[PDB]
Amino acid sequence: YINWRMRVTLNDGRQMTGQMLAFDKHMNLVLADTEEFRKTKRMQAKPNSSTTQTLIQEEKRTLGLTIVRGANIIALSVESPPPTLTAGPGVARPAGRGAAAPI
Amino acid sequence: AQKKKEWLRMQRNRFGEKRKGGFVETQKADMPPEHLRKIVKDIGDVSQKKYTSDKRSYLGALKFMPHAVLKLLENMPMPWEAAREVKVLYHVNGCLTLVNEIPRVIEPVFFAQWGSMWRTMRKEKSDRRLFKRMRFPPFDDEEPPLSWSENIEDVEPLEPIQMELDEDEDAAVYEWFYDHQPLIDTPHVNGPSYKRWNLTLPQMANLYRLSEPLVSDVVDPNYFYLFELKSFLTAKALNVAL
Amino acid sequence: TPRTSNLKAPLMELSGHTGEIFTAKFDPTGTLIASGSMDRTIMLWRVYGDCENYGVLNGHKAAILDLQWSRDGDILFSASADMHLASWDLTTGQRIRRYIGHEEIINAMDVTQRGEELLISGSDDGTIGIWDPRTKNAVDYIETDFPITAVAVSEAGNEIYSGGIDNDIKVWDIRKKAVVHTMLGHNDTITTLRVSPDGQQLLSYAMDSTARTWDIRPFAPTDRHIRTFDGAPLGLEKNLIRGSWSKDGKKIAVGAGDGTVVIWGSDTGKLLYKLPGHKGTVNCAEFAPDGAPIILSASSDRTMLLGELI
Amino acid sequence: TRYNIPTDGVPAGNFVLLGGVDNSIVKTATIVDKKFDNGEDAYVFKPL
Amino acid sequence: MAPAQPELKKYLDKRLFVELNGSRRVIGVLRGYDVFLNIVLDDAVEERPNGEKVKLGMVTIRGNSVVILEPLE
Amino acid sequence: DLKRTLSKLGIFLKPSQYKADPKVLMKLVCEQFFGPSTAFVDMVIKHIPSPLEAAEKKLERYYTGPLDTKIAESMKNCDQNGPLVVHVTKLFNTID
Amino acid sequence: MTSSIGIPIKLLNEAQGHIVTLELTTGQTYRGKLIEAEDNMNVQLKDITVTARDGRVSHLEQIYIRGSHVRFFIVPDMLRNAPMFRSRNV
Amino acid sequence: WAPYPFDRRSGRMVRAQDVPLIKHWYLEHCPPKQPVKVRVSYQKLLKTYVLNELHRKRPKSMQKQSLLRTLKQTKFFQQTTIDWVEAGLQVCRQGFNMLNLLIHRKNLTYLHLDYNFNLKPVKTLTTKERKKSRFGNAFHLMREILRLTKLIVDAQVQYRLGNIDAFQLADGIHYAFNHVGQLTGMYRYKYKLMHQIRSCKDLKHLIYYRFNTGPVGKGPGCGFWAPSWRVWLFFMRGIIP
Amino acid sequence: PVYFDRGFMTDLMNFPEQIRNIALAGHLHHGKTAFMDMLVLETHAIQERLDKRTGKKRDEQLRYTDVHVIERDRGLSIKAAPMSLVLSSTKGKSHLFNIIDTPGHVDFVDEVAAAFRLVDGVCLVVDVVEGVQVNTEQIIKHAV
RNA sequence: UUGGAGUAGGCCAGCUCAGACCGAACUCAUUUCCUGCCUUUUACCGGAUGUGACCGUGAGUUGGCCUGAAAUACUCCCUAAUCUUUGGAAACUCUCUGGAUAUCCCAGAUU
Repeated sequence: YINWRMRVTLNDGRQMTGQMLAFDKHMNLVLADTEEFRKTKRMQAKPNSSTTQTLIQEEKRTLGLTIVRGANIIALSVESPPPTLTAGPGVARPAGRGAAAPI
Repeated sequence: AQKKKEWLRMQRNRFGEKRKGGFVETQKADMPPEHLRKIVKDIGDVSQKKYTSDKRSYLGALKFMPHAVLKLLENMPMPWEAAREVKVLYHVNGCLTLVNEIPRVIEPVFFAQWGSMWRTMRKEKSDRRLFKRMRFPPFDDEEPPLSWSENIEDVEPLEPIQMELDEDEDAAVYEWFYDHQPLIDTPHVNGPSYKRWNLTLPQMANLYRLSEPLVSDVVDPNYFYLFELKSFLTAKALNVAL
Repeated sequence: TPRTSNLKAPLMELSGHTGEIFTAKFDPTGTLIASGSMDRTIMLWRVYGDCENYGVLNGHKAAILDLQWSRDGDILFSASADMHLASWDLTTGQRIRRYIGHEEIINAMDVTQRGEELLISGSDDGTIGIWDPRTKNAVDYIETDFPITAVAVSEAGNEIYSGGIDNDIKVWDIRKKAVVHTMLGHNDTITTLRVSPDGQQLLSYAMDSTARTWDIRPFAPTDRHIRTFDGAPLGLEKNLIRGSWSKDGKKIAVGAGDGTVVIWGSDTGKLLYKLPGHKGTVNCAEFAPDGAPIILSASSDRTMLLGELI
Repeated sequence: TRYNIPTDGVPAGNFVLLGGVDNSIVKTATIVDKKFDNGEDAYVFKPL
Repeated sequence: MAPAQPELKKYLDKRLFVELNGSRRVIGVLRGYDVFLNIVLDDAVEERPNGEKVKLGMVTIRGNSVVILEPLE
Repeated sequence: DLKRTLSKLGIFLKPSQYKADPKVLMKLVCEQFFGPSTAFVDMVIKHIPSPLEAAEKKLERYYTGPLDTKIAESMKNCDQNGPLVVHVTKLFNTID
Repeated sequence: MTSSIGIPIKLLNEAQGHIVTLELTTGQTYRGKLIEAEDNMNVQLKDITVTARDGRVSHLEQIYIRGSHVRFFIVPDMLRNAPMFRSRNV
Repeated sequence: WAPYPFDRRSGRMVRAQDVPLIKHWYLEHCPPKQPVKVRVSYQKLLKTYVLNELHRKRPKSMQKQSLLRTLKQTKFFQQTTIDWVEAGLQVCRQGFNMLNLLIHRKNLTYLHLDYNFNLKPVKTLTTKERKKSRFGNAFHLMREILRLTKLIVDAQVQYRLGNIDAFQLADGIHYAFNHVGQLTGMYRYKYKLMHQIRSCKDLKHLIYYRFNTGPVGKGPGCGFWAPSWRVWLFFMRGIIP
Repeated sequence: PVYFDRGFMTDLMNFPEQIRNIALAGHLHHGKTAFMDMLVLETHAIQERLDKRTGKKRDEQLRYTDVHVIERDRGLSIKAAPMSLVLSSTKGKSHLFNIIDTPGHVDFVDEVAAAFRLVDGVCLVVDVVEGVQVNTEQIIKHAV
């Protein structure tokens, strides 16, 4: 299941998307090109509307190559998959189709 | 139903995996030795008129006789063999008999066998009183050639030159030392084609001990200082001699 | 009007097989050529340019009698008289895998061009095997009582066009594993069933030297037989002649046993061409799928003639 | 030794092989930039 | 097999501050340790968030109880 | 017997390799017993200084300029972003 | 049998001497040059610039952290192409 | 610490002639207290080794079909397994009948070719008979090669008949291979052959001076015939084309 | 083809604290190039080409850093030959080693002297049977 | 350990590659020269320089033969007692900060 672009969910609710490079026996996962996205719920109150809208703002920070312990790892989901003809003895010669044949 | 039978038969007789070429093909086999024996006996010296069709070919096989001489003398029996059998490729007129073999040996085994020959011949020459050398040529000129069947076919041969191997000291090679192709039916060679060998440490030690009169006692390569090939080539290029 | 195409010569003779060619197919973009022949070999050529034999595929233990291309043209599909199917990779020239489960000689096969990927093999034990091109085991197989020499997949992907030595085209359904209906009318052993590119006509040449075009459409009379073209007599050998359609569905090209490939007009039944050029029987006569006037005729002269239709 | 790996840059404190420069070295040499950033002088290492 | 012992031989008999769970601080001198990070220290002074230092003397902290450590010398 | 003994220690070889010549079998056995040259790497790391810890000594011994200049600090700390200085001593002839 | 350590533990062990950022489970992340490592991920750092999620930025020297409280670790990019990642096919 | 191949425990088989049993005798320094003839034999053998090494070639053989394997593919050649002595007797009779048919086809029946391969006129020849009969170097070189082959085969046959013992057989084989110039006129039709003759004498010197040492006396008895046999095999290799 | 990555090796040039520059030095035929062959055969994938050798060249020592024709024919090193390698410590951490093989003959020892200007450490290879000889004394005296 | 991929040993024959060392061994012919011996030519002498043939070799692949094995077993590639998995968990409130700002609510932090 290595080298597949996946997103893993941490125990603190933070998501990490990237290419899974290696995994161990205790599920300690080392992944490269990691982007940590946190979906924090914020109650933004408009100046004209009295109802405050609860929006899940996603803050994304690029970390790079990160190794995470398996005790704080919760779950992961795959996002995207991964991203000798020898020459024979044949020859080609122009030719002609020969004499016309009766029906 | 006749259509199904004839279609299946046609399809098999055209696309079966035994007829890739149109005919059932086999591997060329070995005739009895008595076939060649009868042919050579029948043609004799080519003096009957029956074999007038066989004369042009026979005289034309003169061209390949040198090559037969090479193969015959190459596959000669060694002194420890009373007799040897060889595969021959023979012409069906009896014109040519080419020995179809390569005298392929294990180098430690061959080297030790010939070293034991050196020992045995020296001991016998020290033990014999008067050594009668054989006459050359062995047979008088006007004698007809010896037929195999009447003269040699059933005759028990004499004892070959072999050394009295000690049963206890030479127990590694005792049972196979003087066989024709030693260890051919063992897990010590790849098979009957006899092309790779492996020998255990006791066997290699025993073969090293038996080859003492021949094997080299030089261990240090520094023994060959200024007496190696590059030194001889340098001395040749310089018109000097070591 | 000397020459109107992209080939560097109006005729090219592709040679290099040491045995009789039985099939030859085009890449569905009209760019690559695959020919399987009785010397157990699939030779892979370019059609545009200097036309080098860029590849040879070995690995069948007996005569090769069919091959289709994939959707893109990256995986080849070879049926062979070693009772086997095989899927081949053209990125490396190696073999992906072999499909096993037939007991006698395999004559036909078909890949579903669009729909879901299935290989459809007619084999002389009396079987029509439906295979998935990822597992070597047969997904299913339909039992008949006669050898099958012809097979085509429907446009809807569930009807099977079998043709046996029992002299009639049978349309089966995969789900019920039973024959839907038989277009009878032929007198001799069926060889090729190729659906029309639009999908309403079926070409069928049999050993009686007559090539008939039939209906495919669900609304049709009792006799679905459109036309019986004649003019391509079959020779001495009882080969499995493989005809084809043009891209526009207007021209019918079938090889013949005199070395001549015969093209009729599918609309009316007029002999458009009677192109000579071969010594033995012509086994596989095909059009260019791109729509160019390129025709290919692979014959058991160990040769292929790649020519033009001006 | 058996071969050479061509690269666009060899950093400080390492071993380097330079080609196109040999015309002036006779026993030992010190290779520096054309002009320093502060316009300072240049000094040589001790002879071997 | 048996887990590897922590690399704290240079930290022996030195002033160290250990932060433990409950946001507690312990300032002391290292006296010994074990494979399971059971640290025994002498002249320990415990500090809560109020900043009050209470002397305890010889104290022991388990491996799970120990969170962070830092040498004071 | 060799298979039994080396499996008793925990060294495993393919059965074709157990029948090799004594010198090559010896090389394979010692290679799988001792392993790679990590001990030499450890010895060099522990007992031989890095360029950062030896460049000051190199400047003190074999450099004829003053040590208070910025070029001296650049040579001493082995910075990449400093100006170029290379001490060339050896000359190797090319392939031709 | 022979005990096989994880590839991620090997990448942590090979990261010694380069600056890495370790964030514990307490919300505090310290970035500094790692000076040691262990099989139980108990790492000691020397530069240790610490930032706590309550907003506390500080600097400390020679701080040792056990592997239990350590949540995430980020190492240098060069070790992304390390010799460990090559699939050995003997 | 044994020399090759005694420090190995696995290997490939070599041909029997491709084992030089005494090459290290002259590849090493000569022992002290030698006769001058033995020393110059050592030097001559070393010269042959050096000149073989200097003219080592790289012919790039790929266009070579075997004679025996191509002959096996026909209907006119079959295969069997027979005794070596039977094959030698057959080869000698075949070559004799071939030369006899050639002589009789040219209507030269006044020349008798006897069974030891000597061509002698049965009567006094005229000038035209002598002119028509003079044979060539191909006939005569083949006839003397056949004569040496006959000598070797009759040595083996005399062993197989009980007339000589095995030590006598090995001694006779060594004698025949060391006395080709005396027992044949084979040098008459190819004089470069004398090189081979010289080589055999050189080997004999070495062999004798290590054989007749100690209680071993003089005269016949030396059956160490392998190196001379090798020399004549390599001659036949070159003389075949 | 080697068993490390050249991009990884170039990136480990970028960290000059984990780099060691050493010179292998010692007497004639005491095993400097044999040591370097050990390192090379650990890193480079050239066992496949060496296992195809036959004849007397099957017994030839590789001698990767003997490349002058003098060195191949005389059988001794005459030029200080440099290499760069990636070698792994017991902790699994890879290090870039810039090593110099020096000649051991008592005449080419100036090459040794040249290498002793360039390196930070001296790995002195000494035979256990012959022990310390005159060039070992000269190299030890200089490096001390 | 698993999935899928597979398939025995010996011998025989074809084809392609290999000279660096195919060969731990070793012959012959020959072009252009130099030299020896020679009345002439063949046959020779012995160094250079190339160029051919022969006796053999290895690896890959393809077809067949022999004997077994019989959908077998084997092989291939790959990964509940202190620090990662048998949870000090769960639950809610208080206080503080921000948005709203009269409150409810929510985020974050703490008990």
